[PDB]
Amino acid sequence: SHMCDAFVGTWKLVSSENFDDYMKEVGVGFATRKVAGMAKPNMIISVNGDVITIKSESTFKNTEISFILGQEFDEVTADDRKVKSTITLDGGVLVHVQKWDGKSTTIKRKREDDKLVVECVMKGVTSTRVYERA
Ligand SMILES: Cc1noc(-c2ccc(Cl)cc2NC(=O)C2=C(C(=O)O)CCC2)n1
Repeated sequence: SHMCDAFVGTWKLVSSENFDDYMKEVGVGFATRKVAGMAKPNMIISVNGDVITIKSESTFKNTEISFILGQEFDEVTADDRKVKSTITLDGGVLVHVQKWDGKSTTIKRKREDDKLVVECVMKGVTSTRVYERA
């Protein structure tokens, strides 16, 4: 019933690359980076009508956002930034832009084979986090 269907489900982190550097660029402090980098979240994605919900559950923090595509919302990130976020679908990729303090970071989620690939960019730095079905 919608192309956003290939994201729905329960996903578990299986690989991370460059995440510490991404977090440094975002401005996350040492202790949060270390504990955050250890986390192995599950990502739970659901759809109800026009509302998409993404939950991240881990030993560090449980976070949840709900949103409508293209409609800005205020978000508290896991590292406690208060950001203005918009999430859109662009050619089959979920594109999440977070703005705060004159900065911006973009998080892209895409289906590739049986994985959900998360690419996180802050200025020159890209982190790639790969999830598989739980
Ligand atoms: C920045 C930043 N500072 O702390 C954190 C973070 C902290 C804890 C936990 Cl448990 C996960 C985190 N972040 C993630 O997992 C992220 C992605 C993911 O969903 O893979 C996409 C980008 C961030 N992110």
